[PDB]
Amino acid sequence: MKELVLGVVSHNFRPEFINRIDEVVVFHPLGEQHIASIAQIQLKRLYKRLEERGYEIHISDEALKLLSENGYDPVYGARPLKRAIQQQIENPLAQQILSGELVPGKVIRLEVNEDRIVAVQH
Amino acid sequence: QALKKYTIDLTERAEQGKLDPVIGRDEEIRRTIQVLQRRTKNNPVLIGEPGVGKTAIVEGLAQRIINGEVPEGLKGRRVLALDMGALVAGAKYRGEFEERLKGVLNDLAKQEGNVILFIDALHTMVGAGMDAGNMLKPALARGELHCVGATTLDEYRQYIEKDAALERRFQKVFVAEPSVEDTIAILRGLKERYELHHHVQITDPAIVAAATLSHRYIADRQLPDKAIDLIDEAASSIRMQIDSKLRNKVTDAEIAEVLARWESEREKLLRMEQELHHRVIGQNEAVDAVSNAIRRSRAGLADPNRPIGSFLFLGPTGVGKTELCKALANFMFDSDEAMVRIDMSEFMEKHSVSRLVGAPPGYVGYEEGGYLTEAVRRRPYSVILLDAVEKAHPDVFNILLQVLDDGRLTDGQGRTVDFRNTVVIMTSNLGSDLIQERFGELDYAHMKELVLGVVSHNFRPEFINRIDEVVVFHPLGEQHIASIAQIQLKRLYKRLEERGYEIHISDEALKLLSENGYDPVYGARPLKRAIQQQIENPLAQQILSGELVPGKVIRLEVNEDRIVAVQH
Amino acid sequence: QALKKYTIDLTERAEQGKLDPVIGRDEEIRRTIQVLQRRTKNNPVLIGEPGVGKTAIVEGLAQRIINGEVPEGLKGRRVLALDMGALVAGAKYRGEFEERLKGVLNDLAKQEGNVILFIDALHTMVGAGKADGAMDAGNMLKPALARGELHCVGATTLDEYRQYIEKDAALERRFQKVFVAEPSVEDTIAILRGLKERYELHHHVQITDPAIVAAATLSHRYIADRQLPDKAIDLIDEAASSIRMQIDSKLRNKVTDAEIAEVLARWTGIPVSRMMESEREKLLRMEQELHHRVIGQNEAVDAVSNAIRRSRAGLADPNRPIGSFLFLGPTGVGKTELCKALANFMFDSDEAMVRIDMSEFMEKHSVSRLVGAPPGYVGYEEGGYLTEAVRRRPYSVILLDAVEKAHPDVFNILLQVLDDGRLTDGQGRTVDFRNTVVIMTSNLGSDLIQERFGELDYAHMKELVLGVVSHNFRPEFINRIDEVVVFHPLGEQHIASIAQIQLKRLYKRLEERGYEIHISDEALKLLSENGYDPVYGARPLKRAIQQQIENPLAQQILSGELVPGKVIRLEVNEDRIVAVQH
Amino acid sequence: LCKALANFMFDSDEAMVRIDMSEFMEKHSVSRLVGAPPGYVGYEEGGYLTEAVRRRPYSVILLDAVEKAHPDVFNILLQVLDDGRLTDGQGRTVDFRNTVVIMTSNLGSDLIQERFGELDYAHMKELVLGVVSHNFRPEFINRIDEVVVFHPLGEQHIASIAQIQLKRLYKRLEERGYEIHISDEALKLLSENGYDPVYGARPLKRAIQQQIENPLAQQILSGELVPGKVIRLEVNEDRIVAVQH
Amino acid sequence: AGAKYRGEFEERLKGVLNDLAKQEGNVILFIDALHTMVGAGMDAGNMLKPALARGELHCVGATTLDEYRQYIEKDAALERRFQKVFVAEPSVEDTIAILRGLKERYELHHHVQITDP
Ligand SMILES: Nc1ncnc2c1ncn2[C@@H]1O[C@H](COP(=O)(O)OP(=O)(O)OP(O)(O)=S)[C@@H](O)[C@H]1O
Ligand SMILES: Nc1ncnc2c1ncn2[C@@H]1O[C@H](COP(=O)(O)OP(=O)(O)OP(O)(O)=S)[C@@H](O)[C@H]1O
Ligand SMILES: Nc1ncnc2c1ncn2[C@@H]1O[C@H](COP(=O)(O)OP(=O)(O)O)[C@@H](O)[C@H]1O
Repeated sequence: MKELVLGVVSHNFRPEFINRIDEVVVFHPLGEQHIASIAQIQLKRLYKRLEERGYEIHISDEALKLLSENGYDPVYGARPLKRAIQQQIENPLAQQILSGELVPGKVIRLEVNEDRIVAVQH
Repeated sequence: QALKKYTIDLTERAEQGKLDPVIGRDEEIRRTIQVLQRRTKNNPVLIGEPGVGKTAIVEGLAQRIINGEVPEGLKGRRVLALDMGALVAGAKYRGEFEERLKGVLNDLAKQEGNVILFIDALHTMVGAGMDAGNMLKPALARGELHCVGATTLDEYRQYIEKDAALERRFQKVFVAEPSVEDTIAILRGLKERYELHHHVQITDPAIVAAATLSHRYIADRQLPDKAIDLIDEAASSIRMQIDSKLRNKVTDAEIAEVLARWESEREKLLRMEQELHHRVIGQNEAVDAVSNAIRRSRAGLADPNRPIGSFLFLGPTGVGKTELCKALANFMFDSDEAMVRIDMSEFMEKHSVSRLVGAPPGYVGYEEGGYLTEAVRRRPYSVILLDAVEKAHPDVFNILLQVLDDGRLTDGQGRTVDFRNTVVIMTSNLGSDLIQERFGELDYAHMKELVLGVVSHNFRPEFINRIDEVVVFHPLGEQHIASIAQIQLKRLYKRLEERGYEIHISDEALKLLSENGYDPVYGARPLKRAIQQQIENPLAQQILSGELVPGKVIRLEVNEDRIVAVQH
Repeated sequence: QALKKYTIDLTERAEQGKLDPVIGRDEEIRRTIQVLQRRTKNNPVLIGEPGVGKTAIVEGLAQRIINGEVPEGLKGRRVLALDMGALVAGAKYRGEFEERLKGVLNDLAKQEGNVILFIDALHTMVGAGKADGAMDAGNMLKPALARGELHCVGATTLDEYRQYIEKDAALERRFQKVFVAEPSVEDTIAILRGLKERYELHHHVQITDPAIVAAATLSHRYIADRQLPDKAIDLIDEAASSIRMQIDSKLRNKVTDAEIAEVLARWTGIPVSRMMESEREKLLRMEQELHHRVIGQNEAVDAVSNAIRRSRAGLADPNRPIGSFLFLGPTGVGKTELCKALANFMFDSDEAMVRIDMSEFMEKHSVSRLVGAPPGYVGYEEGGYLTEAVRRRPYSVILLDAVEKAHPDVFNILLQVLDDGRLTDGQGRTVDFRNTVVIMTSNLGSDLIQERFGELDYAHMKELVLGVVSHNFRPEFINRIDEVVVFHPLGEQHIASIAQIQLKRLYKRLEERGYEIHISDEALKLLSENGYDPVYGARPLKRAIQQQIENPLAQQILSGELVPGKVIRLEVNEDRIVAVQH
Repeated sequence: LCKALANFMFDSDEAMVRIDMSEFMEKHSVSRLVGAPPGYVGYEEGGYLTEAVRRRPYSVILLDAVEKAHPDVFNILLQVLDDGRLTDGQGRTVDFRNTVVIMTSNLGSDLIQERFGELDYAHMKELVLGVVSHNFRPEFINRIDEVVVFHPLGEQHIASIAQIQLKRLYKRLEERGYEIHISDEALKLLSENGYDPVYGARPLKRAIQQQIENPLAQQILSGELVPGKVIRLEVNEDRIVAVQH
Repeated sequence: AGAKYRGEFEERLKGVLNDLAKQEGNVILFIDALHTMVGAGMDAGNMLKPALARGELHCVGATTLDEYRQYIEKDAALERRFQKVFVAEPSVEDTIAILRGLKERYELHHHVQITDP
């Protein structure tokens, strides 16, 4: 693969220009568990943003599997997962918070529907 | 006077005789007399590269005036010279160029036209912010101006041939660079002045040696400027050698010292087989063929409209084919950097030709230019490298026939790209297994003839007609490629000794390194990358942990299947 | 006063008579007077292309004022050549230029309608006082212009008019356009007959009046740089200085038309020079000199000899080029050799010419490579290669080789070329091809020529190959050809003579190397046996000479075998050719 | 005919706007007739055409070899023949309502050499106008006022052309100084040596060129002829030579 | 600093140049920033240019290659009195030797000591 893409860049560029590269390196699509780990990272920064808002959030691992099965295809990149997170978490959450409903202090548990994600206040 | 502000009298010092006894360039002085003795348009201009003695032309005209060697209309004149570099650099705001300019014009109107002015850099007069074409162009047509212009043809047609009204007054006088023998004649006219200055003598064989070597090796400044510079600085060096704490005659040895610092040509051409085996092992017959072709090109019997040598290369790639081209460029002209690697694998169409030679105007790759010819224009003494020439479109071979016939090639942009100073290397691998499988005990010549017949059935016969010699590039054995791996280990140890580490090796480790990436099908660079990736990566892993110390003996001892580094 | 500081009285100079006699220009001076006697916008501007005599119109008007040959309203006036450099120069302070210009304008109002103002370089008056927040001269003159109370006279080039005045319409309508055309030949001869007295008083020499009419005639025909009368005046002046230095340095005392031709040939090198007996015996030995390099192929030598003689003999078709040719023959019969022979005859060099091989142009759009690219596109500011290569040195030879390779519609360009010698590059200026020779080569009926050059006349062979050419080209294009010639395969005697020529240039280059070398005629016979075929001609002789001479001889020179001064006979081996050292 | 128009109208042969479409073989060169649009390379130079009609409006536009161009260049001339206003790259209009627009082509000259006989002028104009309708669009050809048809030149016209070219030859040679006569039979040799009804008048001219000027330039450059002599173009059995009397 | 007239600073410059002509080659001068003498504000560079082109100047210049290339080489008489005498950057070891030349200077000023490692 490195040899063939090196031939491709040789079709693109000067030949001895790309000899001066430190190394022709390859980035690639990624596997299943990497998606779940980086989704946990994005959930962590979401927790940080809403803790700076003043809100504290618990998640279901079922909801993590819902995210990992909804915002998934290696064929494009990461940001389908990012806007899947964005939509399916924040949009009901922005519906609930600007409603003036969520009192701080109560745990924002990311419960699930059959497909969607619900935040409750018990 | 305002003449005591920006003008220089040369009839002053020439009446004193205190200028250069200018010898040569008589015809340019004659045409200056032709323009200056007209009734109108009496402002000649001198055209040439800077440093051709145009100031000396004006001063020699002044000396002919003082000597009375001029006709009776040039007499009583005063040679003047105006600055074009202070009328603008002093000019802060509106009208300080023009104020000084009109002051000069009126104070020369007091002089009543008995004054000849010099002006260099006529291009500077056009653009200074309007400025002076609109104020000298009347005096250019009034005839009361007696200017002497001096610039170069390229700035002349870039700036000055725009406005034809400025063009119609000045009269072009081409002052080219003088020859080596004209330089000899001028310096023999000026050896007396040097030897009366430093109270020494001058070797005239060292003069002609300085002229020849200054013409050959250095092209920064030109004749006669560089010869004056080298003679005066070498005379200064000899003067310091005399007055340090012994010869008065400056020798050509000091000329060569100031030449290289501030001769190995002919026998290096004669010993070119040893030169090719200075860095490349194996391919002895190919070395002999290349060296004989180089010497025959330097023999001076072939066509002066044809290049150094026409070549086609065959055999297994990567074994040192490119390395041969690198060492050939090194001991041919300079170094390992005058070469252009070109894959003919890409070019298979008509717009392939439009890429490689040059686009027609109005199209996609035009001032991006041709892939070959622009790189030739940048490096006029190089070696042209081609790769997989069998993968070319057939009309590219018409361009190749133009190369091997005329030694020149009009690009898409429309100019001349000379080829009589490079080496056409074209590499292929059509008769690969004919040489690889029959490497054993078959000669160089009949294998060459056999694969020559094969490629004759492959390529065009008129194409390979122009080829001087096709070397074989027989597959090197394990000992030659092992020795090349040893040389790579030597330069590796050289760079690590630049880093500063005493490093040894096991011979079994050397055998395993030689047997990492040995392959007759691909080339030597698999062995290179194999040894590279095996050694280099765990090395720095051991280093930056804080294990290795500069000065410790590092034997590359073997593991069972690996190589371990020790610190002893 | 302020008029003394910044204006120059031309009428006082013509009162001293220190200005040039101006003859002609009657409708131009009359319309200038008609504009100068008006009520609003009195101001004529001499739009004329650079160097047709525009300053001299106003100078002749000043002389007609001094002589009193004007209407009564202009008798006693003063023409003041206004200076712009006198006004810009002293003012880096704010308002100091406007101070000067307003003081000048108040003086011109004070002069009660008696001063005619002349402003040379009106385009210098446009960008005059352009300091940061400053009026130019336009914003200050512009009141007094269109109240009629200033009698300005402009004098500008037409290209300066477009950029510097038509960009500013306000000052552009304040004047009155006076087109001042370049004069025709006969009136320019009349003007030069007027100006003979000045140059006779200057250089103390005389001028042939046939040399004057020849200078005007050849200047209008051949020089395309400058414009009349400027180029002819410069011819006469430079000839006068040349005659003055021929007398004064080390013969004659006048300026003949041969001196005009020598000036023109020194300036470019179009061979207008009269047939001196060296040149004329050279030209009568045309075919003899062409067979000093090209053996055989007599008929094209005859045709091109005829064409160049008709060119040099003053029988040139003054619109078509010198010779519009077409070469036809099989591969390797020295067509390019004949073209290099013409270049060597004409210019003492083979590659003092332009060869453009049309095998490079197998696509259509390389038309734009040789004629240029339009405004807007990429290579606009460079020109076409062919047009520029002519535009430097118009007297040259334009060679097109391998004409069957290109697309058929490249040859509308050469329709223009062989109709008038005119070609219009991408910037849009004409390039005169009236001093060019166009040679086109192909290998169309090479099978037919190799088949039927025997047992056939030259004429019906030319007929049949012309039929083949009409199968190839357009009927428009082949009408433009002066003559189509037919080549033929050579006999072995021609190739032996070519081998003799190669031995001559070889011995020349080896005397340059410094070796006295001879050859056995048996070796010449072996070389004639080697590089011979009727199908390909002498390119097999080229490669045979190449290999069997350049490899062993240069190999033995570098072997230290060949000592200079030794007689070196190139004798034969059993199958090869051996050098000896005797 | 167009240069004769220039000679009548301006007392001058080569004073006309000759923009030959034989360079304009692409849709590109519309730019080089109406200048580059703003921001591009030769913007401040304008069109070649609209500048040189803004200088002198009363002139002749000449478009020789008009069919060679890419067929959608003529839309410029849709404007020129509808109103005679053209808009170059600098936005301004150059008013062509005094210009004399002339176009010359040979779109059916095989058919015109084939059938100018045995058909009248009207049906020939009809059929060649059908051919031009196959080569142009109805937009363009509806603008042209008169589309004439030209026929080739028979022997009388060839004799007249030979006389005019020998007039300009003698007119050149008068400044060379050699008043030369001719045999009246030599005119018949030129007619019989210049006659081919498929190429018109130029083979006549180059036959005149060869069969007169090559002995003439041969004998003048021979060091043989002195000015003022009565010189005649007497014939040989096949040649025509110059004699000195 | 001691001049405030257009014709007193220039008077000083003229008098010093006449004294340089008077000393008859014994004085070998140095002036750094020759481009600054070109543009100081008749500017002083063009005032000393007669002392260039009269065979009297024994001065030395000092600048960057940019000002020598632009403000000097592009001038004519200012070119043909000089060379491209290039000041090199020294070595690290030469720098350490020069530091040893002036270690004691800084130590005696600041009352401290400097270690050679
Ligand atoms: N025929 C000659 N006799 C004596 N000295 C000569 C002759 N030709 C050139 N020189 C010297 O060659 C040197 C060339 O310097 P310049 O006159 O400055 O060259 P240039 O042609 O004027 O170009 P630039 O732009 O001024 S460097 C001077 O020192 C001249 O004195
Ligand atoms: N009718 C004429 N009679 C006499 N001399 C003439 C005549 N027309 C032009 N000349 C001369 O032609 C030369 C050039 O004409 P000028 O007017 O000086 O040039 P110009 O008109 O200023 O052109 P530009 O704009 O400066 S490029 C002068 O020497 C005039 O004397
Ligand atoms: N009559 C001749 N005189 C001199 N050289 C000739 C002649 N005929 C052929 N040659 C040689 O043969 C080659 C033919 O050149 P060229 O005219 O380019 O061939 P082509 O006929 O294919 O155009 C030349 O390079 C020349 O060396």
